[PDB]
Amino acid sequence: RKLGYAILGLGYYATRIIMPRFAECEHSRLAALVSGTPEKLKTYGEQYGIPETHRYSYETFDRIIDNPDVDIVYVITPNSLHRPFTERAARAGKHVMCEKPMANTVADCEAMIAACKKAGRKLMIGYRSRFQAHNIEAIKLVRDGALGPVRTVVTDHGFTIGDPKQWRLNRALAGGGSLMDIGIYSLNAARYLTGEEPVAVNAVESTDRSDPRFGEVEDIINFQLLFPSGATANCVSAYSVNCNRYRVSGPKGWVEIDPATSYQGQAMRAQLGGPPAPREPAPQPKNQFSAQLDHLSECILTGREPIVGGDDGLKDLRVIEAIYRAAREGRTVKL
Amino acid sequence: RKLGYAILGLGYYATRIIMPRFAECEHSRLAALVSGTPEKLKTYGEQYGIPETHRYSYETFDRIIDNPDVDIVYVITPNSLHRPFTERAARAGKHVMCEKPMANTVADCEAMIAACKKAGRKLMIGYRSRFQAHNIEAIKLVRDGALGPVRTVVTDHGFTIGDPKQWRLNRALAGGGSLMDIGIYSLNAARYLTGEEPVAVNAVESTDRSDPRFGEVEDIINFQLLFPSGATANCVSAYSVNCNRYRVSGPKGWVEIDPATSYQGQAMRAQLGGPPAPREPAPQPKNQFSAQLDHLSECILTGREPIVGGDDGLKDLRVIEAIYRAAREGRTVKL
Ligand SMILES: NC(=O)C1=CN([C@@H]2O[C@H](COP(=O)(O)OP(=O)(O)OC[C@H]3O[C@@H](n4cnc5c(N)ncnc54)[C@H](OP(=O)(O)O)[C@@H]3O)[C@@H](O)[C@H]2O)C=CC1
Ligand SMILES: NC(=O)C1=CN([C@@H]2O[C@H](COP(=O)(O)OP(=O)(O)OC[C@H]3O[C@@H](n4cnc5c(N)ncnc54)[C@H](OP(=O)(O)O)[C@@H]3O)[C@@H](O)[C@H]2O)C=CC1
Ligand SMILES: OC[C@H]1O[C@@H](O)[C@H](O)[C@@H](O)[C@@H]1O
Ligand SMILES: OC[C@H]1O[C@@H](O)[C@H](O)[C@@H](O)[C@@H]1O
Ligand SMILES: OC[C@H]1O[C@@H](O)[C@H](O)[C@@H](O)[C@@H]1O
Repeated sequence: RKLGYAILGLGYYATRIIMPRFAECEHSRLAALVSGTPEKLKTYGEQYGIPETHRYSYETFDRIIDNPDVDIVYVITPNSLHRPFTERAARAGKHVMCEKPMANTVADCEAMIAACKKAGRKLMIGYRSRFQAHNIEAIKLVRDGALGPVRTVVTDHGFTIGDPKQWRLNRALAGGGSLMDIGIYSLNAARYLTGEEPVAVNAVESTDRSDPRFGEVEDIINFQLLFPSGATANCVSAYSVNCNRYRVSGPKGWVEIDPATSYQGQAMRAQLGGPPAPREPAPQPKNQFSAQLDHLSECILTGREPIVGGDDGLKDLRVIEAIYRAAREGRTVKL
Repeated sequence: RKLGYAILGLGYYATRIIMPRFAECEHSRLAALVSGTPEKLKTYGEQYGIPETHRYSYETFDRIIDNPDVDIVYVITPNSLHRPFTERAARAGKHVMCEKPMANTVADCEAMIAACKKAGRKLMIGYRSRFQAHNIEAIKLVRDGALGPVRTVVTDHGFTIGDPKQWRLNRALAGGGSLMDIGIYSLNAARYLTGEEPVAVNAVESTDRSDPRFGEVEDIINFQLLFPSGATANCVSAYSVNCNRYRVSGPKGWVEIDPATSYQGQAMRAQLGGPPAPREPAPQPKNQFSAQLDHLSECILTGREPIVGGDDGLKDLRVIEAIYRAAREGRTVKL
């Protein structure tokens, strides 16, 4: 049994990364395309064998309610559009995969969750790293007690963003700067490595407003998290440096991945009672993208809840709001 | 042409690390011993060929003023004793090398600086990393513009401390916990990699007071620094995990060392234009310890100021006070 995906928003991630990876799925198939660019519907419709009956504009998208080949809509648009397309998908009776960050605000996340609940449909956020072999290995090491209690998580995510005109640098479409786009990986990792939710947050922002990229959103916003167990995290979020890594440490040792949450190329090193050494993770059945797609499908087929549901996305936005507030107010924000 | 060192406080660092390294010095020699343990004066005096005329107790130390073979006193005691022995050394007409952290407080550092200034004698703090090959190379890459402007410094220093009864875990002798002893390397590195002084500080403390080690001083205190250029630093200080590293990053690339500030074994990796790759630093004539020793001697011989004078030690204590305050008050402390 394969559930049918409609891919909505035929941009870079949709077309270069996600759509080719239906090849390795076991419970998912590409069934429909939704785009605001007619030429893309032609181009990708022809490449992927999607008939014209299964091609939608944003104007005709609500008609997808009458298409039984579509079980799931995967929303891969700028951040500010996640909420309205998720709600429309839910009202069309479809389950929803929504890219990160879930939405611009806590309230918007709550609205999305309510819409999917009202529709009796599932909602999953695209945290692909939870399906990635090295990340799974790190999480398991922590849970097995190989490090002892988690004491520190040090995680850096950033890239040198380019074109100042792109939607990521536009507040109305992005909802925020580096934290919304790439820093969220540092936050999400601190949460899944500790398995906890933070109770206190510090942050410092640094943005050169004379830079043509940064008239509207932030460049650097680094943050600290404290967790109930006493675990701590130091996190970097940046649009002016390249980094992608984390190290989690406890009294018995530590494990790190660098790059950690990239599309490929993960490398893990660990220090666990002996010397620091490369560590190969247990093999996964398929790549993180196909695994992410199949997870939602399998949840629907078995009546289970996604491991990264709307609530996970909401929990991130809750902390993101606190990070922005901590930097704005120059004080520790309690959660 | 060698200046005479009196080593004061014949503990681990003095006897196992420093004293053997006079061997590679070009302008420094071991001339005297000062100790509160008679057996050590005998043991090390005989081992290093130091005559009884050049052996002092803490009670007879002030007599060192009449010993023309002694040019410099190197104070290698618990932190709370740095100030009185430095002042006594200064009043005995000797130049002073003092171990980090300089003293317990800003006020104590100011007193030490004033005592050496009054005596017309030089004061240097034992920041050996400034003479270590990989560290010099990282500073050079930054200075030469290899990274572009510094945007982030991420640095972690910690070790799993053991015996609860040792002076480092006693507030009266240590002046504080991990930040005084090992976290100061994170701070000092953030300062010499940026070449700047911080203007804002955040901090989070995490200490289990039920742990036998941590009845009096702190375990983890992580901190954030903002610098005037816009550069940022995320720093870890810990007594319950092992770490020793930094990465400094700018728009053009980054460079890291892990271990960064160990006695030996430094390894550098850099990302400059292409994938991260190993980098061998420019070679140094002498190891970091001998180089540190000779630096003070050479400054005295040439009438120049140490690159790590008392004001460097003071600048660290100023930030350390801010870090402790930021963690206590849960707010960004301005400097
Ligand atoms: N999990 C991951 O690893 C990644 C997740 N993402 C997430 O995917 C989403 C899209 O990112 P990416 O694909 O990089 O962005 P792109 O700009 O490359 O594609 C965005 C697409 O959204 C559609 N769109 C609809 N309305 C607008 C609008 N007003 N302005 C611009 N585009 C619009 C367009 O598709 P059409 O022309 O068909 O309308 C556009 O091509 C973001 O939420 C991002 O966070 C991105 C990269 C990686
Ligand atoms: N730069 C570096 O890499 C390092 C710097 N250090 C610094 O060196 C100093 C000492 O560290 P370490 O050598 O590890 O400490 P140790 O405990 O090994 O040596 C401390 C010595 O100081 C003397 N001393 C004087 N008064 C006291 C006292 N009241 N209680 C205990 N000892 C006393 C003793 O020597 P005696 O018996 O001769 O009186 C004792 O052996 C500290 O300031 C530390 O920060 C330490 C390690 C590395
Ligand atoms: O892996 C890095 C990628 O992560 C994505 O979630 C971000 O949206 C992209 O901007 C980034 O390039
Ligand atoms: O990191 C190596 C050493 O650095 C010193 O400055 C600290 O005092 C020691 O406690 C530590 O072992
Ligand atoms: O790491 C730098 C060091 O490498 C050593 O192998 C060389 O002998 C030293 O001359 C040099 O300073």
